[PDB]
Amino acid sequence: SGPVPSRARVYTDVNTHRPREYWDYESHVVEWGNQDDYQLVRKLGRGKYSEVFEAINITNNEKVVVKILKPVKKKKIKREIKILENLRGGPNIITLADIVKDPVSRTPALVFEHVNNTDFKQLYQTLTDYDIRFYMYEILKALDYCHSMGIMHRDVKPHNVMIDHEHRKLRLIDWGLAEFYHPGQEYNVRVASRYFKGPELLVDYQMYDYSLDMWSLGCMLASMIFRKEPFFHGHDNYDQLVRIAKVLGTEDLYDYIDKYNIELDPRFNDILGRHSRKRWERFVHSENQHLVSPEALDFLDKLLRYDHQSRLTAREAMEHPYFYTVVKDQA
Ligand SMILES: COc1ccc(OC(C)C)cc1Nc1cncc(-c2ccc(C(=O)O)cc2)n1
Repeated sequence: SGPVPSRARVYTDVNTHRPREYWDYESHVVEWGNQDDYQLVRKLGRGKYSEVFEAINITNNEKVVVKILKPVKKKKIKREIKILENLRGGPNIITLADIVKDPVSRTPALVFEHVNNTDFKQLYQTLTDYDIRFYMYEILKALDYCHSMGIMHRDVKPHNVMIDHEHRKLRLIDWGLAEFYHPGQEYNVRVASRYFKGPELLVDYQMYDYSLDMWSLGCMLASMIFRKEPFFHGHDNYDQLVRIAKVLGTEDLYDYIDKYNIELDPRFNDILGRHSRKRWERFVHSENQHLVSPEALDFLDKLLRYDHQSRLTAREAMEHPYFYTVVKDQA
């Protein structure tokens, strides 16, 4: 009767110690700027719930990015906005500069700093061992910050990392699925891209936490060092867990579901089976070898765990030997 509760190991009570206004985003009143300050230059991209454009702020002639929202519940808009305001000035977090509405179509639009983002296809082929370490460290700065500020991103994946390679500059974007961590709270598991979903989402364990982001970071790392995009290539949410089980093995999977008393979907009985835990060498080849080191594999192994309580925290990850070269060079 019932699954076993879980609390974050770190930053557990951080929102509790804050004024209510910090996390109680439904009570946030939105401060609207002037839509006539911005002229759209060109469309940059389309999304599930948004279209993005380059624009000009005509008052200062600064380049800017405008995310025009497709219709979504005002609660979810206030969440993204609140989270972005709370995180403003944090390391490698995209800056929200303004918020406007078309006066006619009443469609809201978020205005962001511009990053001169480099071709993601072109970039993720040209990356040295050192680059991966450097940018991974940069992402962890953002994740430790937002986690320490009581926020889970819940959509960490390469499309949500903007890199200006020229200036060695990284920004974590798209805070539209982000949520405030409160101990006890049961969250929606229908979040994140399939290939980056953590086991807790896949087995429908709802009392998850910041450590979700650390799984998805692990998925990113794996694809970058092994030059295999995506690393876990499931055909759907069920086969996604199987693709994970064929690598981390089923023994730790069933220990996980046992520890938390998770009612496993019966559909899984058929497809999951029995699989051994593989070693990482099975993914090392001559093409990717220059990216792979003992340090990288040790690090990766400690992100990619079924049990969310057992994964590295962002701060622990930043202290790992994989990053010694990077930490020395920063000071
Ligand atoms: C050449 O620059 C681009 C080409 C395509 C593109 O596609 C988007 C749909 C990701 C974005 C950009 N550039 C930029 C530059 N600075 C910021 C952003 C940005 C994009 C999205 C978000 C968000 O979803 O919160 C926040 C910021 N985006």
